[PDB]
Formats: sequence, C-alpha cells, structure tokens
Amino acid sequence: MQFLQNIPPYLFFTGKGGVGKTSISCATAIRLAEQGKRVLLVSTDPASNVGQVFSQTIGNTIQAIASVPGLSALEIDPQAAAQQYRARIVDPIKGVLPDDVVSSINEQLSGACTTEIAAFDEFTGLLTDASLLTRFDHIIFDTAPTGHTIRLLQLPGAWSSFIDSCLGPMAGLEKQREQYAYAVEALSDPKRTRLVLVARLQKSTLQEVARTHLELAAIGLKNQYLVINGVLPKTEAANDTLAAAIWEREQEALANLPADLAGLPTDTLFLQPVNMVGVSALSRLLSTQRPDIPSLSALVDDIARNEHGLIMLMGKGGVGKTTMAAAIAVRLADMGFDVHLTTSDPAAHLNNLQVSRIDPHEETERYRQHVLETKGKELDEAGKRLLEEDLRSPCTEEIAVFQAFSRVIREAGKRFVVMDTAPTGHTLLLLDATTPMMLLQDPERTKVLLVTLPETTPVLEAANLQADLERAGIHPWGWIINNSLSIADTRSPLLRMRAQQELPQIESVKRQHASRVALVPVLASEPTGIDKLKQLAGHHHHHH
Ligand SMILES: Nc1ncnc2c1ncn2[C@@H]1O[C@H](COP(=O)(O)OP(=O)(O)NP(=O)(O)O)[C@@H](O)[C@H]1O
Ligand SMILES: Nc1ncnc2c1ncn2[C@@H]1O[C@H](COP(=O)(O)OP(=O)(O)O)[C@@H](O)[C@H]1O
Ligand SMILES: [Cl-]
Ligand SMILES: [Cl-]
Ligand SMILES: [Cl-]
Ligand SMILES: [Cl-]
Ligand SMILES: [Mg+2]
Ligand SMILES: [Mg+2]
Repeated sequence: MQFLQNIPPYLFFTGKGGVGKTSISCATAIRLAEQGKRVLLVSTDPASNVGQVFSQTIGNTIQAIASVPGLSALEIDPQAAAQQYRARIVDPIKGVLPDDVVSSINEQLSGACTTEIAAFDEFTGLLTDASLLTRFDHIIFDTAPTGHTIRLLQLPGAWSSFIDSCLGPMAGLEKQREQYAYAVEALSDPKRTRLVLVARLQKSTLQEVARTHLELAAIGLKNQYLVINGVLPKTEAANDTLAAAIWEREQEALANLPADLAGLPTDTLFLQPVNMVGVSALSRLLSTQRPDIPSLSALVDDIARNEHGLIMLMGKGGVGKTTMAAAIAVRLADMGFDVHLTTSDPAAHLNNLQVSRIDPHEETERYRQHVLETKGKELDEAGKRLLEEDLRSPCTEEIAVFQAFSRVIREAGKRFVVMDTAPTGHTLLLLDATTPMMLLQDPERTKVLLVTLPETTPVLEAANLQADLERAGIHPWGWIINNSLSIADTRSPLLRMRAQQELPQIESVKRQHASRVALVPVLASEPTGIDKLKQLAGHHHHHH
C-alpha cells in the first residue's frame, strides 16, 4: 500500500463517520509495529473502542498494547475534553454573573464547534511535543482537524479581535499563539505529516472527499493519500444479481473519480466478511483480496393517521435524508394527502405533491450578508475576516436553510410538510434565545425522524444527535435505518455475511434508541426515479 510507504512521524486519517478511519488506523498501527517501528496510536473518538479491539483498557495516559509489541495507545476523549474546556471558561465567572447568563454562555460552548476547537487544543499539545518523537517513530490519529478549525486558528484576527455564533470557544485556548501556529506548521509540513482521506466507492461520498481535499490543500496539507475502503470484489458479482448491481456502481464511480482526487496516490481495501475485532482480522484488511423491523411504509401509515403534520428528517451527512424525505412525501401523496416536500439539493419532479427546492448557497449568503451589517459594523478588517470564517461554519448553512424552510412551515396546519434536513438541538436552542421552537416541540404538530445506517458509528452519531435534540425539548418520533442488506434480496455470500453484521446495530436501535423503527434496503439502483423511490417503502397490510 502506498499510504504505508515512508510514513512521517505524524499520520492522520479523515473521512465520514463509519468509513473505517479507526479500523485502518489500528491496522496500520500493527503493520508498522511488526516492521519494528515504535508506534503511538491516538484514539480520538467520542466513545473510543480501540481498547476493545485490542482487548484491553486504554486511557488519557500512554499505555502499551500488550497484544502487539512496539505499539502503545492513548485516548483523547472529545466529550470529556469539551466538558473541561467549557468549565475552564465558565467556572471563573460562575458566581460573579447571574445564573441565566452563565447559563447562556454555557450553551454557547456546547456545540460541535467547541468540541472541534478543544480537540485541536489536544492535537496541538501532541504535535508540539518533540520528546514524543524521541519515544516513537510514528504517532497516528484516527481523525483529523477540519479546514474550518484550521483557518480560525490561523487568522490574525482570532488573536487581536473580540466579537460582541460559535466564536465563544476561541477565548478558551490557553496556550500561546505561537504553539497553535507551530502545530499548523507541522500539519502542513509534508516531512512531518501525511493526511489520508478515507472514502467509499459511492458517487456521493467521493464528492465530499474531493471537497475535504481541496480545503485542506489550500490550507497547506499537500501530503495527501486516498484510501478507498470497503470495496466489493468482482469475484462476488457472479451468481447474485444484487452484488452485481453494486460491483458495477462502484466500478462506475471508481472509474469516474472526481477530477481533484485523480492525481492522488490511491489504494483500495476490500469489503470484509466480519467487522474486525482482533489483530488477526485487522491485519487481513491491508491485503489484495430477517430482523423483526417493519417497512418504511409502516412508519408512513402511522404518520398518515393525523392527516397533517410537519415531517422533519434528520441525521448526519449522506445517510440518505433527502431520499427518505422523498419516499415519505411520495407515499403520503399517493395516499391522497396534499404534501409539500422541501429539499436542499437538486432531485427531480402527482399533482397532489408540490416540491420546493432551496439553494443553501444563496440562503447562506443572504444570511452571512445579513450578519455582516449587524455585527461587522465596528469590527476592523481583521475581525470581519474572523466573523466571515465563523460564518463558514457547518451550522451557518444549517441555520440559513432552516430559515428558508420556515418560510413554508406555516402550511404544516392544512397539510403535510416534509423537510430533508434540520439544525442541531444546540443550534435550535441558540436560535430560540434570539423560529417556531414551540411548533417543533409539539408531538402532535411535528414528527422528527432520524435517519441512520445499520453500522456501529452511524448509530452512535445518531444517538448523540437525538440526545442533543432532546436537550432542546424535541423527541424524535421514529428512526429510519437505511441501506440495509438484511432486508435485501441477496444470494451473495459476502453480502449475506455483511447483512449478518448489522443485527446488533439494528437491534440496538429498536431496543435502546427509537420509539419506532423503519428498515429500508440497499436498493442496488439509485432511488432517482420515483419508481425505485416507491420500492424503498415496501408495503403495509391494512388493519384496524
Ligand atoms: N436505500 C438506498 N439504497 C441505495 N441508495 C441509497 C439509499 N438511500 C440513499 N441512497 C443513495 O445515497 C446517496 C446519498 O443519500 P442522500 O439521500 O442524498 O443523502 P442526505 O443524507 O440527503 N445527504 P446530505 O443532505 O448531503 O447529507 C444518494 O445518491 C442516493 O440515491
Ligand atoms: N473494508 C471493511 N470491510 C468490512 N468492515 C469494515 C471495513 N472498514 C471498516 N469496517 C467495519 O466497520 C465499522 C466502520 O468503522 P470504523 O473504523 O470504526 O471507523 P470510523 O468511524 O473511524 O470511520 C466497524 O464496525 C468495522 O469493524
Ligand atoms: Cl456548533
Ligand atoms: Cl459551539
Ligand atoms: Cl469553530
Ligand atoms: Cl391501515
Ligand atoms: Mg472512528
Ligand atoms: Mg440531503
């Protein structure tokens, strides 16, 4: 593998939740160890599972991984780090300012952005400690900071300006500006740091990666490698029609890699039978080769009961929000109700369903513009740039799009309104303090659906979203598990072994996460036409 040749002291892996960053990290950690290299593995995942995969406990201290000499691990809890980053700001004014104030400020430091800043604070600590390179040849992280987080800490304005929004965490950095600059310097030095983009052979995921690559490159990380994981081996597309549909779809994308990623050194890893759980299984990865859950139609029949309501589909990026939102809207309309679908991405398209397409790009720009008259007013040029970078945050689009959607939320009364994306609980809370919070919290009026995948990480990320939404008083009405192989028509041995891997995930969702659940299958054909869109739903036998 190219990504394993001549690794510098710092190696970071980046990619969406569940692409296999941690798995690949662990795998590489061993590979390097057995070549006689001293390796430090840094787990940075919310609820780390690296200790488990290595059958031991790890902690905020460097410990040896007895099951593989030459290797050691260290866990950096992001949640714990964020908690203490917030406390480091709030505790000092606790008791000097009123409670409702300390309360608001605390919320201002409970979003994804604070977590990102705090993680960067730990990364910097590691990156700026030479001694480590005295004890190790390689320090591997299973996640990487985003371009946004890097831009923010490299702005002159972040140090010389103050703003009357997610800039709150910035006053939490206690290290000198020089260390943050040193870190960024190390991340941009191809001699010290290699960035590995992890993706899948899915037209869509590649689009996101190509994007991350440009952002990180412009910033300075030009030592990048592409690792396409979970690829389906042709020696499987034989016999079973499903596997065949897939294998092509990938060979298709694989062959049409977005332009930007083309010039990137690339390696592909194979879809494995069982989800790794040991040195043996992990090592394999680097080589060269039905549940009792109702159909989506069942969820829709119960959403149809009231004959009206706001249907909001939520979840992480790529889990299929827009597709579930179109399937539901299409089904509701064919059941005879006036349905108004709202999307934030170009799709397509009886006269019972009307579709509103909003362009997040222009919505975001109207919003950014609006905030630059309000706040930018007395800021100096350096500060305006800090403000424009904060408005480059994930939630800026999130907020802007939600305000565009709100334009129609009014009709949730006469009919059904289906949306394919929503702001986080934290963001809803922020907007509330400044906007139909009451409507959203009402269980009769709104029905929030959480879309996720039958995989370990996507379920955890979804659980966390629900937890956040719950702090805002919104309780998801049901969960939709997408791309399921269990409920899939397949004679393909690997896909069957794969479908069997999903069971505990799907079981978790029904037993511990959702009031209601829907199981959708891996279509094996892009649900582009309302034809295949109607196929996702399945069927619900009428009863009394
Ligand atoms: N059940 C499915 N079977 C096969 N393909 C699917 C399924 N659900 C979604 N997809 C495909 O996966 C892609 C990504 O899902 P999509 O519905 O766009 O995501 P989303 O979560 O709205 N995206 P984003 O708004 O970008 O986070 C689409 O191109 C789909 O056709
Ligand atoms: N090529 C692959 N084939 C089969 N399973 C994989 C592959 N890559 C990862 N997985 C399995 O998938 C989940 C995806 O997870 P993971 O590495 O934890 O990463 P992350 O969330 O950091 O991207 C795990 O349950 C894992 O053991
Ligand atoms: Cl945030
Ligand atoms: Cl935040
Ligand atoms: Cl941020
Ligand atoms: Cl019925
Ligand atoms: Mg991970
Ligand atoms: Mg979408």
